[PDB]
Amino acid sequence: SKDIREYLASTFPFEQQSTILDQLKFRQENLAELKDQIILSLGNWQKLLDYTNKLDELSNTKISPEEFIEEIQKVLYKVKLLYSQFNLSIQDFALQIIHSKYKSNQISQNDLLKLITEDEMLKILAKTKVLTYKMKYFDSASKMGINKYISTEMMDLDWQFSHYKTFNDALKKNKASDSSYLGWLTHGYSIKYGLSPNNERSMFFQDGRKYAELYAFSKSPHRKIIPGEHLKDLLAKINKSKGIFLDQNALLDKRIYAFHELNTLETHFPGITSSFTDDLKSNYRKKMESVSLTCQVLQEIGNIHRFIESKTEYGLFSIPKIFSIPIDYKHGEKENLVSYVDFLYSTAHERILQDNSINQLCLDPLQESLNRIKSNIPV
Amino acid sequence: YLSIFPEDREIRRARLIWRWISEGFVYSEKQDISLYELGDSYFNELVNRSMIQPIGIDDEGKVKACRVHDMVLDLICSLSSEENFVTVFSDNVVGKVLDISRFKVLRVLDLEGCHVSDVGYVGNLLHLRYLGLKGTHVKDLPMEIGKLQFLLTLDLRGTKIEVLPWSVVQLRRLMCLYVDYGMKLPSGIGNLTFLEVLDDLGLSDVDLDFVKELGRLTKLRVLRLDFHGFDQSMGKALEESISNMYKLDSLDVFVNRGLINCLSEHWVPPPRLCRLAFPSKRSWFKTLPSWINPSSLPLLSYLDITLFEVRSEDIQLLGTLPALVYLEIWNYSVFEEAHEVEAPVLSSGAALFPCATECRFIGIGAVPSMFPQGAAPRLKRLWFTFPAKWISSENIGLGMRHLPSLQRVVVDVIS
Repeated sequence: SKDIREYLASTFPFEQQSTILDQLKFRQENLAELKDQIILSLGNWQKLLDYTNKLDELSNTKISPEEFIEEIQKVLYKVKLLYSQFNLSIQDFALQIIHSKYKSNQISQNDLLKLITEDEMLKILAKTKVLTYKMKYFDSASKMGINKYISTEMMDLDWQFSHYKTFNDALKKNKASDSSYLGWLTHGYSIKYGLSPNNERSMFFQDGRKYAELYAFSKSPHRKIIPGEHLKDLLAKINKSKGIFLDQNALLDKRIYAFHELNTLETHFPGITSSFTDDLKSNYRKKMESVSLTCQVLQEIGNIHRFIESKTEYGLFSIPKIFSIPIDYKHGEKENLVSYVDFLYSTAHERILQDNSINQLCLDPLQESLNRIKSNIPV
Repeated sequence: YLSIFPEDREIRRARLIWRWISEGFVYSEKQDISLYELGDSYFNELVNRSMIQPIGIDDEGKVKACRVHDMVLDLICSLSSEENFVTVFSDNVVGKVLDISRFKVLRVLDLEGCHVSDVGYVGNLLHLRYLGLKGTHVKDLPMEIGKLQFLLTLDLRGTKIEVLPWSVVQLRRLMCLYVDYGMKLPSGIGNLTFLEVLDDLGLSDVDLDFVKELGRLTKLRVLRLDFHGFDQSMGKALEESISNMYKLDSLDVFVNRGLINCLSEHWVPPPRLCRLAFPSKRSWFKTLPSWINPSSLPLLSYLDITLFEVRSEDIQLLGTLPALVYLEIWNYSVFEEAHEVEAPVLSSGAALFPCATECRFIGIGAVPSMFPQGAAPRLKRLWFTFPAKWISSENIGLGMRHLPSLQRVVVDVIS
């Protein structure tokens, strides 16, 4: 129990993230280091440097809350669209600043909620989350074959993306509907920017009237019994995706894609896919829980493999050079990585069902990941 | 004509009405009507004669779609199949086998719902009238579409085209422009003097003169819009632009999380209005707009208004409308803000709801006893909110004085 729980509380990673078993200098250095590679491309590349200096002086200096919101929205509203990659990091660090000190309550949360509820900020953060993820973790995850096991709801748990935890949870505590709104937005952006590559147009997201219908259902749940037009279609598509998910011989790609949107639309608008008869007959909820635990654990092996291979692939501007992870082996690694992986597998295997149509989604990826990860820890 | 449609699948009435016009069963010599109203009416007696049955209600206050009876399909086939009578119905054989440009003259083209994008050859046919591409996965359309002087329809819902070419302004004749809101219209829209219905016009980050050009388009009956980027006095232009044309029969303005700086308190609406919808429930009017009076717009059959607060006299004023067949009034204060569910008090009047079958006071503290002496003579449906603490001094009653066939309530947690 504590044999590894103590170890995960001591090393450099695994603290910023939450494990299914259950720092100011670090980002200050990255802030300082951001301005180095900017000047090397001066040979149109000056506005980014101006923005970087503005953000650096904004974060480092002390500003009264009555002016900080204006300062942070001035820079954030200006950015619109190798050059492109440097631009995304400009706003990713920009809206990290809000969460950076809100945890210290340098800004009243009432003003923070007032800022976020603006239609611009919601879309901006929903877009920048998927862009930041695809910029860094997608390349590493593509090699392992865990590319299809990247879930929008599950992105907040990675250590880098810890500055969406507050933006979602505090918002949910204070303003219920906007949390589901930005969840819908972020999954729409994820499905549009290649995180879920599909040829057909998405029928659940990137459409204002769909969200309006979902919200109208949310506030008056007795609409599901006798819904009007434009909600027959949404329920029919839910049923079609559920049937695709529950299939046995269906292709893995499109089945996982259907599961992802089904999980999003059921988590953020609860009681939309819950059928009393069919779900009980086909063990719907248990299968969803099994697949969700499978996705969590797959992200866990992904992080473990990235850490073991690093001993930069966490991502550009992710971890600074001084605070990097050295290649040298350590005494505790042998006694605390194999056991950690084994306990993760044991915990996963105890509350995941087995079936002819589920073993390919829960058991088979777990065994494949175990085989891949047990043959490279010494090397 | 429906024999072209397959055996077992729903049929939308809008496509039938448009294609009948396009190929030529609709000709009006009166020049007092726009040959769209009569087409819809024609479909109305067609469904009236019990030959076809209705299914659903679309966003035009009419039947969404229909389905022909199975014993009538073979009947119409036997009547008019062997005699002389192109489209793709969920078939992938198109393109790789059949050649479309080979046909020298053809009246209508409809290939919606397919997964093929090879349309760049529209200049080979000129007698074409209907051009529908709903959900055909078409990336782009040819630049020389303007050659088709004869044109009535242009269907582009659910496609990947991101901007229309400017060579559609030259179209001397055009009736319906089914545009998705995401893609931007070309400028100079005012030259489309014969435009008849305009659906889901994307309207944001647009200069004022384009808005002014709309009012030259004096032939509308439905006008579905939205806006996200000019929440300022720019919309004051379209405020009076909508006032110029006098043939409105439906209208709705989608807009999210903001006060409606679109419709003014001193405005003259078209003398005819039926739908006047507001699909987005996150928006609100400051109060009940002053232009809703028994004097003007006395022909509403649909309200669907969300507003920040429902005053005690708001429902009193709403009850004075002559027809008001359907009524759905929301209460933004109760749901999105911590405000008590106040109970309305309708006292004056005698009839107060001549023909109001549907009434959906979502979030309103309306009570069945609050209607005095049959305030709603028919009221087939009713929704309201009833906090549990209201059990004192004969609040509810529910006298059943007005034969409410069904009726659904919402419970409240407190007390």
